[PDB]
Amino acid sequence: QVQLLGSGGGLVQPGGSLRLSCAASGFTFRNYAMIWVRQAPGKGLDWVSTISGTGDSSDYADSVRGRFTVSRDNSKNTLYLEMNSLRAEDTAVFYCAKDSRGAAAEFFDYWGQGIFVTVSSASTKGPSVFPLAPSSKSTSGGTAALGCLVKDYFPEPVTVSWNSGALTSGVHTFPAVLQSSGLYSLSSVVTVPSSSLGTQTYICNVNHKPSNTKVDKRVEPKSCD
Amino acid sequence: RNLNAARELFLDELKALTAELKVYSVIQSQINAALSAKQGIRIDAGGIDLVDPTLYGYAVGDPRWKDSPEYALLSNLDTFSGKLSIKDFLSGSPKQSGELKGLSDEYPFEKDNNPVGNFATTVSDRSR
Amino acid sequence: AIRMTQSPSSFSASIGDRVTITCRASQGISSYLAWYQQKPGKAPNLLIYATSSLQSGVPSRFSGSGSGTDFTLTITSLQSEDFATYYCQQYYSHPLTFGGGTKVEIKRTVAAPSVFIFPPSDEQLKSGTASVVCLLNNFYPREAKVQWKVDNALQSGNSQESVTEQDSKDSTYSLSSTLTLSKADYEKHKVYACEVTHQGLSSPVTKSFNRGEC
Ligand SMILES: [Cl-]
Ligand SMILES: [Cl-]
Repeated sequence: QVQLLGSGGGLVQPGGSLRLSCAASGFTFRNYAMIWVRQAPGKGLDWVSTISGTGDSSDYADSVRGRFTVSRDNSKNTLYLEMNSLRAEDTAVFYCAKDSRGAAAEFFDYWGQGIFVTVSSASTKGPSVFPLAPSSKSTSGGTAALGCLVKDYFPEPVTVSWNSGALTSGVHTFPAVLQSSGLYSLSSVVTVPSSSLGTQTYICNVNHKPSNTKVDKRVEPKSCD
Repeated sequence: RNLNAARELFLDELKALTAELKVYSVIQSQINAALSAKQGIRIDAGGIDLVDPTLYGYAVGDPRWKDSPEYALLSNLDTFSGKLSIKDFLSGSPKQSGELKGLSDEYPFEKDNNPVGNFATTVSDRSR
Repeated sequence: AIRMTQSPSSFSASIGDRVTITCRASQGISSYLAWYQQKPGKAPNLLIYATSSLQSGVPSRFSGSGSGTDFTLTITSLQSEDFATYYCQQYYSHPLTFGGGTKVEIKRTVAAPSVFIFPPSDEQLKSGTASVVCLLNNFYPREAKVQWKVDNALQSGNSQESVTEQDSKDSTYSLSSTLTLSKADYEKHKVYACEVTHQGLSSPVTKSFNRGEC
């Protein structure tokens, strides 16, 4: 399969540096010009830089010129973006993308999943993970809702999966709300047969990379009245 | 004024296109050769120089070359340096076909998904 | 920069509708225009390149046309999974520029929410805070009114709502409302209730619990 696995993101002080990384597999990387695209929160797509197949040519958006450097390692099949002198305005999701055809940078058939960059003088905070326990107060006939509250973390994002990716059907992971505390909170919920509560195990797997938080929390029935 | 200005505009416009097409014609030649030989192509300063008057029917030193539409087009590209490589031309502005960026200096021949082939396509699309 | 002006910035359509997104370039770009789809919290996907060449694997209900300065993306028979934001992108020259994007939403019939409530975890209470979550599942339209009451006393400035993106199969939304109290407040009162008001309900639905039976 064609894959572009991104990394090197996270939280950084204003003025700080990051090195975004994108590991390519499933195609002859050295024959494809590549781009970096950024997307600020609630905004559209902005081209950041272009690099030729061999890496012997690069172009930059005027706003990052001099302070961002694009580079690539064709033996290791890695694309890089070195980012210095970061500003709040740089806070965004970054995508690497490969040209469809390769010889130049034109239009892009494969895009890596976004790398989160937050530029802020605030500290990292890992989330608490609390269970949203199934009771009859969250049973509607044959259906039970249960979940995980992922509370009091910074910055974005957390990723939530259920039973290690086994359970995707019925899952709603809500967008995070910025609490007044300045920290984020979200819930992930799922609806399941209310007859499964007895027999079947429900475990949410919460990952907050900036804080190195990796929780796996059993969510267990709790009969309320 | 209006009819004659238009007439002059179009005549100039046509000369520009005719020049650009002639350049792309020379570039397309180089590519087609590499494809025919099953070989790679060099489009950098180790490839041909496109600011050669003889490529356009002018002898070296001919003073009219400097007044040619070809020279006009070529010397006004931001990549112009006295010489001009295929890559310089293709990534140079302003011209009517826009710019190609993310171009490499070299495209090797490869049996599968021939780089030179992918280069040929994108240039082909620009020269149309 | 060649500026790409996209219009409209959003619209609602029914399934089966024909829908047209416009992209205007600040100068001629010949045919060097592409279209992308972006489903929420996903990378973009290429739909169309060269103005009207359809990308392998894309349904033919997507078509592109235009020349020079005006470009169109048409979805000839809109489907539930076409809920996305769509961007044009020119590649005539660098810098490569993208349209502002058009957010496509989907009108459907009214669907009422199922309403679930969750008391705060023992574990959380130990830490001095108490969050009460009210979940509204699979409803349409988005507009809903969730009101918290404590010992039958209306709350205010006390809670926050979050809403999912529209489902890809049934085009409904879900919503969380989270009431946050100190352990001190929480333990004063007994009856915690969320009252949901929605077009698909005839009278409001109230889910509630008694603190000390948890
Ligand atoms: Cl390949
Ligand atoms: Cl419907």
